[PDB]
Amino acid sequence: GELAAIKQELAAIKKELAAIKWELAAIKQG
Amino acid sequence: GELAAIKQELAAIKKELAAIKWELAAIKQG
Amino acid sequence: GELAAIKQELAAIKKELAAIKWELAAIKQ
Amino acid sequence: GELAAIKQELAAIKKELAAIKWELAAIK
Repeated sequence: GELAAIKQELAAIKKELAAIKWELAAIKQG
Repeated sequence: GELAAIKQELAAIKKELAAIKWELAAIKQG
Repeated sequence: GELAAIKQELAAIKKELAAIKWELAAIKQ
Repeated sequence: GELAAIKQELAAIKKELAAIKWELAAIK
């Protein structure tokens, strides 16, 4: 319920973190 | 105490991250 | 558990976000 | 054991943020 929504936010946070890592890798590269 | 509070905190953290991500994408373009 | 422990992690996360905010301002600076 | 699991997920997110913060500071 609320627990399932928490898991959805946790997963969405991980997606943003990965996005950030990929932006940083591009920045370092160029 | 409540799972809804944690959920809300996580949603706010996810938005923060999204903003960081966008800011970094902008840096990547310079 | 626990609730108290979850609160501390959240607080720690928020502070790292603030440090990141700091670094981003400096890069723009 | 959901609370403990959430706590652990948060700790890992915390550590990733610190690593991102260190990388950021290294930019240029």
